[PDB]
Amino acid sequence: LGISIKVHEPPRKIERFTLLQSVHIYKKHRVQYEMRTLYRCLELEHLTGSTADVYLEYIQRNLPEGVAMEVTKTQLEQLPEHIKEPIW
Amino acid sequence: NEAGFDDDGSEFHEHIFLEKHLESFPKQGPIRHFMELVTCGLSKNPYLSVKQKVEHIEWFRNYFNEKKDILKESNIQFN
Amino acid sequence: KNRAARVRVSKGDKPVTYEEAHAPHYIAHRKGWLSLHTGNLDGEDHAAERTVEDVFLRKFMWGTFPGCLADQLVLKRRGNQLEICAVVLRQLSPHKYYFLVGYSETLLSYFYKCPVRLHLQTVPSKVVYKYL
Amino acid sequence: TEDFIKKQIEEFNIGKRHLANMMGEDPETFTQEDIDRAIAYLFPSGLFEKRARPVMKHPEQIFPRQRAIQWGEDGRPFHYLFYTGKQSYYSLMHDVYGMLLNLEKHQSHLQAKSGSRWLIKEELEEMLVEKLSDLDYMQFIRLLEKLLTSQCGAAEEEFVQRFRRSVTLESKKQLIEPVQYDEQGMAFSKSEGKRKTAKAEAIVYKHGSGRIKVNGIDYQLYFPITQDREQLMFPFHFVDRLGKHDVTCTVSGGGRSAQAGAIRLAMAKALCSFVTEDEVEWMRQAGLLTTDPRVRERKKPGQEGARRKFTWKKR
Amino acid sequence: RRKALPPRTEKMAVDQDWPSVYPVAAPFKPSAVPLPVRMGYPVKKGVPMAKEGNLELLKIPNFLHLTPVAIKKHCEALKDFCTEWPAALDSDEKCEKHFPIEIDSTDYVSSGPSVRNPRARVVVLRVKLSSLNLDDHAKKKLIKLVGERYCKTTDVLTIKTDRCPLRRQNYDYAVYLLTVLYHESWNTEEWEKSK
Amino acid sequence: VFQDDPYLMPASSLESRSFLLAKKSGENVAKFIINSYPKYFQKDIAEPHIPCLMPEYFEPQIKDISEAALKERIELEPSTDYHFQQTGQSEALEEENDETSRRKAGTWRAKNNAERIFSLMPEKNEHSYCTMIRGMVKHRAYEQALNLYTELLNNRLHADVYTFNALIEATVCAINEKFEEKWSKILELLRHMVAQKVKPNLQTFNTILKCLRRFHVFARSPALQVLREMKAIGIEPSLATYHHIIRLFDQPGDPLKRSSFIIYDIMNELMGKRFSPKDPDDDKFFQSAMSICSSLRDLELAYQVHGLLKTGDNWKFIGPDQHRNFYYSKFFDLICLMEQIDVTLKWYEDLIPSAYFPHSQTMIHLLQALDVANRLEVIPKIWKDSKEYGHTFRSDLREEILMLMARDKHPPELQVAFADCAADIKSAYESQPATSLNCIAILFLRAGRTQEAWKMLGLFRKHNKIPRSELLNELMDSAKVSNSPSQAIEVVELASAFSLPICEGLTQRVMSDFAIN
Amino acid sequence: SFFTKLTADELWKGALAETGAGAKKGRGKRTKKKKRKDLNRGQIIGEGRYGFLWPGLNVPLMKNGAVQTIAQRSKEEQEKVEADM
Amino acid sequence: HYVDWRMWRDVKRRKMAYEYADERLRINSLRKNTILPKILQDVADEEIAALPRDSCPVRIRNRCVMTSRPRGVKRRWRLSRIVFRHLADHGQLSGIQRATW
Amino acid sequence: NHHTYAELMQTLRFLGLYRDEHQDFMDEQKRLKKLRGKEKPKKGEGKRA
DNA sequence: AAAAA
RNA sequence: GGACCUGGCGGUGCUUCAUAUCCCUCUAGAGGAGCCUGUUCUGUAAUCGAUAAACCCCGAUCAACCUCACCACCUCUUGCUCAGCCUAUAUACCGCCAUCUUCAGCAAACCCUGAUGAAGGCUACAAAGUAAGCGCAAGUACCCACGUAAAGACGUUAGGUCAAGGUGUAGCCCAUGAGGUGGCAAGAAAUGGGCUACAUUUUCUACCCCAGAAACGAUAGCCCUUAUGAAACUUAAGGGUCGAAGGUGGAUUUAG
Ligand SMILES: [Mg+2]
Ligand SMILES: [Mg+2]
Ligand SMILES: [Mg+2]
Ligand SMILES: [Mg+2]
Ligand SMILES: [Mg+2]
Ligand SMILES: [Mg+2]
Repeated sequence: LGISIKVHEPPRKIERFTLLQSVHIYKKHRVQYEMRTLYRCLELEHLTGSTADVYLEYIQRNLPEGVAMEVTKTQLEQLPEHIKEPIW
Repeated sequence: NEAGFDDDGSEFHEHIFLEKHLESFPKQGPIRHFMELVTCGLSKNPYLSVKQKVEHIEWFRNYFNEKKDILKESNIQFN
Repeated sequence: KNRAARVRVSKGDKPVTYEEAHAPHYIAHRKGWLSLHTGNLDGEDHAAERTVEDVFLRKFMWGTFPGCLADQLVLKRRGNQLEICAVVLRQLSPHKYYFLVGYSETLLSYFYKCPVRLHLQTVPSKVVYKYL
Repeated sequence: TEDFIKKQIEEFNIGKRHLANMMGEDPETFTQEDIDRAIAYLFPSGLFEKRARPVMKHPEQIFPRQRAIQWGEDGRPFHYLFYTGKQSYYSLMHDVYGMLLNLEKHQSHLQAKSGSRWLIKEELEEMLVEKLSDLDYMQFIRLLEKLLTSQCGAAEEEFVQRFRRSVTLESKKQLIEPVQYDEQGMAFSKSEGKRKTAKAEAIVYKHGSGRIKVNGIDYQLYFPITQDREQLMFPFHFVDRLGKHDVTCTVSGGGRSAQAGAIRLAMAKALCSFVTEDEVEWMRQAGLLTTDPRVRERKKPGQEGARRKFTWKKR
Repeated sequence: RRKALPPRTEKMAVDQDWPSVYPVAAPFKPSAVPLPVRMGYPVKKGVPMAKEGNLELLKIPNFLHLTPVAIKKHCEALKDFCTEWPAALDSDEKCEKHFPIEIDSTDYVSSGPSVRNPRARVVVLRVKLSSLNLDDHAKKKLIKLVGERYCKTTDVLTIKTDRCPLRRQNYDYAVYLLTVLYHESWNTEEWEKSK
Repeated sequence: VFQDDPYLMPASSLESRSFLLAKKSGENVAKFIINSYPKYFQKDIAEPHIPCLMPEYFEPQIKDISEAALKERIELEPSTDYHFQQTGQSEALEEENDETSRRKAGTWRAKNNAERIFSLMPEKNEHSYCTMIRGMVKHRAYEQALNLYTELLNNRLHADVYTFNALIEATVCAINEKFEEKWSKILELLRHMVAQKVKPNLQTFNTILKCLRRFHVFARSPALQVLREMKAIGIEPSLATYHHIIRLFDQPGDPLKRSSFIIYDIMNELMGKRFSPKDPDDDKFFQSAMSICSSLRDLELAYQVHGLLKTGDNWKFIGPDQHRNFYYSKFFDLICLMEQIDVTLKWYEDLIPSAYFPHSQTMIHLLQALDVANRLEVIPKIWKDSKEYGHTFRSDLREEILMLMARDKHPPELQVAFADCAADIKSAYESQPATSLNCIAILFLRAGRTQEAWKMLGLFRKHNKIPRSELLNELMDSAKVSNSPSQAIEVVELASAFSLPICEGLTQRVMSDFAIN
Repeated sequence: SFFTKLTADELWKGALAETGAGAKKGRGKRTKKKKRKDLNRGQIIGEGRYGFLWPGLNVPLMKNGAVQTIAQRSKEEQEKVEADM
Repeated sequence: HYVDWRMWRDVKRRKMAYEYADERLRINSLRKNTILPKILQDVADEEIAALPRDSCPVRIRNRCVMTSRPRGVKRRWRLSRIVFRHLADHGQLSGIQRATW
Repeated sequence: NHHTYAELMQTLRFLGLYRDEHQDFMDEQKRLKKLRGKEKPKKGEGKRA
C-alpha cells in the first residue's frame, strides 16, 4: 500500500508464582505455573487519517482471539486560537 | 472507548470549574477550606459524573446547614 | 504417586483419545488449551467473569446433550464472538441436531448478550487414539 | 494396507497440486521445501514439541515401513535363511563371512604366487528394519575391525564403506577480528562479552600508552579493588603487551567482579586482531578465549536455598 | 436413522478460488480442505491423527483465509477510501517546524462484550517549546511554574492530563492550561520583584 | 444458512425445509421460554446495549386509565378484554391500533365491534369506512363495502384507496362473464379520484389486475391497462399485476406468445434493474417469465431473468421453496435442451449442486441430454438424488438410466455405464418389478461380465416373467459358444413355464445347442 | 457450592467405591456389594415431566406437509407416561 | 438450591455495603480532618456506631464462587488454590502452563 | 447473583431441557431411603412422637 | 458371589 | 509330622560400590540466651483433624469485627431456597498427594521344564523367549550436546484430607437448623522450627569500601505519634530516658 515500516521485538515478561499441591501437610511439594506474554509492536509512519482508519479496519477484521491490540495514534496540530499574542 | 458512555454529553468547564456551585458558603474560613478540598477531590475524579458531584455538594451543604448550633458555638459564623 | 487428569492404565480395553491420554505437564508441549482469550494475560481485567461464563457454558453443553460430546469444548473469545467447536456423534436424526443447534445458539445469544454461531463436527463413533 | 498407502500418496499429490495452484505458483516448480514453508506459514502451530508440528512430507516417511511377506501362496519362504527370526542380519553375516573367506583365499594365492565412524545399533535397525540386540552388534563391529586389519581391494573397500557414515567437523579454531577503519582509525577493533549478566564492549587501541579508560574516566576510580586490576593485567601480561595499548571499555550492569570479568573477556576477544593465531591458541588452551557459564541456578521449592534444604529431623 | 454423504474433498475441482471457500476465519472444518495435514505427537510404532477428529487442528487457529491474491484484492479495493500523503511533510524536520504539537492516544482491547476500559483516558500532550514565541522572563516564569514536567534536553513539554472519562474534554482542558500558562508568562505580579 | 459438515449437508429440498422448520421452531420455543420467565434475562453485561436483546411485553400497564389502558391491552383473550374494558370505562376506540387489531385477531365479531363503536362514537368516518371495507373484503360483503364507500364519500373527506381497492376486489372476485363492468368500474374510480384531487395507488391497480385475471381466460388487456396506468402515475408499477397478466396470457396464448412476450417486457420495465420493494409478489413474475422462456426455448427472457435474479439484488429470484425448485428445474431443462453439454454441465453445477436435488421430468431431461452428448458416468449420484427427493419416480429414473446401456453392445472403456446400471439395479432391488428386472438383466448381459449377467438372469427369472426375445437369443448364443447348454435349457424352461410367446423356437434352439454344441 | 455437579460416571465411581484398598486384601465380605444400573436409557431427547410437545424432538416435524403448532400436554397424558415409566 | 450459609451472609453483607456506601464515605470524610471541632467528629462516630452491622466493607471476605472457601483464595479469578490448579490441569485457562523453566 | 443461575438450572431440569444427573441421583437415593423404611417425618412430628 | 420407519 | 516353592529377615559368607556419604576431614547450623509460632496441661461454659522415618510459623497465602465449624443469654418454626445438617464415620469413595522410589522392572496372549505340585525358564565360542502398554532412556524450557527444571507405574502405610469441593451409613428437620450481645487468644511447668548476638574479620560521621574515631548489639517492659479500620486489647513503623542473659553451646543432628 505504501507505508514503509520496520521490525522489532520488545523484551518479554514471564510471571511465575508458587502454590500448594495438596490440601493438608504437604508444603515440601510445590507446583508452580508460568505466564508467557510476548510483545510484538510495529511502527506505522507517514499515514493520513483515512489510510490509518483503513489499516485499523483491516487489522481488526482479521484480528485473532489469542492476541491483543494497543492503538497509540499521534495526531498533528498547528496552533490553537490563543497562543500567538492573546490578552485573556 | 466512548461509544455509549459520553457523560451525558458534557464538556470540561462542567468538570473543572466548579465555583458556580458554591453560593451558601463564606469566603475565608475553615468551612470554605473544606469546601475547596472536597471540590478539588471531586474535580480529579474521572469515575463519577457531574450530577453526583452536585448531589454530594448539596448534601454536604444541607448537612452543614442542619447542625448550626455547633457552628455557632465554634466561635465563628456560618454563611 | 501424583496422578492428575490422566487416565489410569489397567489392562487393554479402555479406548482413550488424545485429550484424556496426556498429562498437564505436556499442555504447552504435546497438547494445548481448550479455550483461548486475552483475559489471562498480565495487565488485563475481566477474567473471573469469563471463567465463570466458560464453566457455565461447559456445564450447560454437557447437561443438555446426554453423551453427545465425544471429547470437550473448544471456545474462542474474539472480541464479541463465542464460537463453539464441539463434536456430535452420528447416532440421532439430523433434524433434531439442527433443532438443538438453533436452540443453543438462540439461548446463548440471548443470555450472554453476544452473537454466537455453532460449528459441529460429525464423528461416526467415539474418539480414540490409543488403548491405554 | 498397501491400498491405504496408495490413497495417502494420491491425497498428498492432490494436496500439493491444490497448494501450488492456490499459491499462484507452478505444480512442477513446487519443491518439498516450498511445501514445508507453506505448511509452516498457513498453520501457525503454537507448541514447543517439534513432533507436534504440522508434518505432511513424503507418505513413506510418516507411515512405518510394512514388512513384506517372505512366503507366497505355496507357503515356501523366499530367502534361504528364514526359519530363524533374524533373516537379514544372519544373511549379512553369511555374506561378510564369505567375503572374509574370499579375501583369505586371495591373500593365500598372492603369497603363494609371489575421518569417519562406523554404524550404531539404532542406525542398523532403522536401515535393515529389523530389531537386534547389543552382543550381535559388538560381534559385527569386531568382525569389521578384523576385516579392516587384513588386506582388501577396491571392491571390499567400497563394500565396507557402504556400511560407514561420516563424522562432523572438528575445527574449533578462533576467529580473527577484521581491522576496521572508521575516519582515520588504524589499529581499531571492537568485540563483545557476557559473564553473569554483564555486557561489556572493549575497543583495542595499539597506538596508545598504558592505561584503560572506563566510561570516560580511568579504571582506578571505577575499580578501587586490587582484584579488578589483577584481572585486567592478566591478559596484558599473558600477551606481553603491558604499557603499549591504551584501550577503552564501556560496561553496564553487574557487580565489580562480574563487570571485571566481562571487560577481561571482551579485551581478550578484541586482542585477536593484531597477533598471530598461535598466541590466541595458547590463550584459549590456558583459560582466556572462552565463556564462563556460571549463572546463578534457580531456587527449588520446599528447600532453604538452591541446594540447601531444611533441617530434616529423623527422630 | 443412519445415512452417509461424501465430503467436499472429492467433490470440488482444482482450478477453484480459495477465499470463496473460506471467507471468514472458520475454525478449520475437515471437509472443504483437501489438505491431509497431520499434527500431533505419534507413538514409537504407529500413525498419528490426520485431519478428522484432530483436536490440535481445531484448537490452533488456522490461517487459510488470508490468500495472497485475496489480500491483494482487498488492498486494491480499499484504495477509494485512502488519502495521499503530501510531499511537504516527508521529512521529520519540516513536520516538526510546521506541526510541533503531538497528541497521543490510548486505545486498548478487552476480551468479551465489555467495551469500557479504565486505562483509555490518558492523553499526554507533547508540544515542542522551540518554536513558540517565548522571550526571557516569560520563558523563565513558565519553566518555574511547570517545574519537572519539562525536559531540559529534547525541550518537549510533557504534561499528563487525565481528569475526565472522555478524551476530547481532556484535550480541551490541556489547551486551556497551556493558554493560561502563556497568558501568565506575560504578566507581572506584585511579589515578582522580591524574587 | 445450515452447517458445513459433510454428514449434515442438505441432499434435497425436503432436508432443507426440515432443517429450516426445526430452526424456526427452536427460535420460537426459545422466545416462548424467555417470555415465560422474564426475570432470568435482564442482567446485562454488554456495553453498546443491543436493542434486539429485550423480550416483548403483553400485559397491560395501566389500570385506572381508559384509552391508554385499552391501547396497552390491544397493542402490547386480549382483544375481547380490551374491548370490555373500553366499554366499561367509557373509552372511545380510535381507528388505529383497535379496529385493525380486532379484524386481524377476530369475521362477524370485528364487524359487530366496528358497528358498536360507530353507533356509540362518531369521530372519523373515512378511516372507519376504510377499516370496515378492509375487514369485509376478507368476509365476502359487497353491500357493507358499498355503504362504507358512500359514507366516506358523503362525509366530506377524501376517500382512502384501500377501501376502493377492497370494493373493486369484492366486485370483480365472483364475476360471471364481466367484460365492460371492469372498465366501467375503473372509469368510475378514475373520475372519483380526479374529483377528489388524488392519484391512484399501485396496490389498488395490482389488486384490480389480479381480480380481472382471476376471472376470464383471455382478460390480459385490463391487467395490462391497469399496469400501464400504475406505471404512468410517477413511480414503478407493482410486480403482482405483471405476474397476474403473465399468468392470464399464458393460459390463452397457446398458439402465439405475443401476449406473453409483452407481459415479460412490461414486467422487466417495471422491475428489472434495481429490486424496488413495492409489491407483494415480486418473484412470481420472474418465475412465470422463466417458465415461458423454458417452454418456448427463448434465450433473451432466460438471460434477463438470470440477470435480474440474484446478480444485482436477490429479492425477486426466489419467493419460496417449491417455486424456486420449479424455476431451477426449468432453467436446467432449458440449458440442457438449448445449448450443447457445457451449458448443461454449468447449470447442473450451479443449480443441482447449489440448491437441492431434482424432480422427475427435469432428471429425465438431464439424462436424455447426457445420453445424447455421451455423458454416462455420473448416473448413480443422479439416481440416488432422485430416489432421496422422491420415492415414486425412482424406479422410472433407474429404468431410464439403465436403458441407455441395456441396448448397446460391449465396448472397451464403457465400464461407467455398467457401474451405473448395477447401482440402479441395486437401488431398485433394495427399495421396496418385472420390467426393471428384465432391464437389469439386459444391461448385465450387454456389459461384459459373465457371473454378474448370470446372477441378474437368475434374479429376473424368479419375478414371474422371462426375458425378451433378444435377451433369450443372446443367452442361447453365449451358452452354445461355451460348451454348456445349461443356460439355454434354463431359459427355454423359464419361457415355457411362464407362458411366453417364444416356445417352439426356444426349444429348437436348446435342442440345437445340446446336439451340435 | 453450586458448581460441583460433575459427570455421572464420576458420581457412580464415588458411590460404588470399586477402586479402594478393601478389594485387594479381602477386608470386605462378598455379600456386601452394590450393583450399578443405567439411568440414562429410556429417555428421549427432550423428555420433560410437564408435557411440552416438541416439533423437532418429540412429535414428528413435517405432518403431511405441514407444521405442528407448539402446544402442551395436559394431565391425563402426563399421568399415563408416568405410569408407563 | 444452595447448601451453605456463610456464603449467603457474605453476599448479603456485600450487597448491604454496596447500598450503604455514600453515608459511610461522608462519615469517613468528616472523620479524618484536623480542622473542624471535635463535637462533629464525635457525633459522626456515634451515628456510624449506631448503624446495624452486616453493612460494612470491612466484613468483606474474599472467598471462592465455586467452593466458598474462607482462607486461601486468589483475588484475580476469584477462586481458591485447588480449583485453580484443577481447571489449569484440565485445560480451560489459556496460557497458564505448568512451570518448567 | 447465583440464585438466578440456580433457579434457571432448576426450571430447566423441571421442564426436561437440562439433564442433571446429580439431582437425579439424589432423588433416586432419597426414594430408596424412603422405601427402605426411614423417610422424612411430617411437619411437627418426631421428637414428641 | 444375561443383555432410538 | 515328613517333603517342596515365594517373600521378609540373618549382629549370614565372598566380590564391587556409597561423591555430602564414613571417618581419617572441609564449610555453615540446632541442642547454651531472648522473642514469635505449633503439641499437651492449669481454673473456666468455651473449638476439630494431624501428633515416628512420610507432622509443625501444620489445614491458614491472617485467631481484633464476617473470617469463631466453641460456649452462655434472648427468639423462630416452609422454620429460608421444591430443601437441608459445620452431627458422627477416609474402617465406603471420587478428587488433590506423601517416604519407600536419590530406582529398573510391572508386565495382555503362547511354548518348554518340575512324570501336567506349590513354581521356574539365566549362559552370543550361547543349554528356551519373541513379545501391546506402562517405567528410564527417548523429549520440552533455561546458557546447547553439561547441568537444572519438569516427569517417575504396578503396590506398602485400613497413610493426610468426609473442615479444597461433591458423594455412602445412623439420628434430627417445633432440631444438632437459623436471627442478635458477650466471652474463650492468660501462664504453675514439659516441647519442634525461625529470627537476633557471642569482637577487633565489630560499629559511628559522612563515603557504596586510600580518611578520621569508639579498647559488639538489642528481646521484652513505660509513654506518645503516624497510615487504615465502627472500637487499638499483639499486627506496621517512628520518637523520648531506662533496658535482661550472653567473651562461641556437652551426650544428641542436618545441608553443601
Ligand atoms: Mg510426585
Ligand atoms: Mg452449628
Ligand atoms: Mg479414618
Ligand atoms: Mg522428578
Ligand atoms: Mg525424561
Ligand atoms: Mg488422620
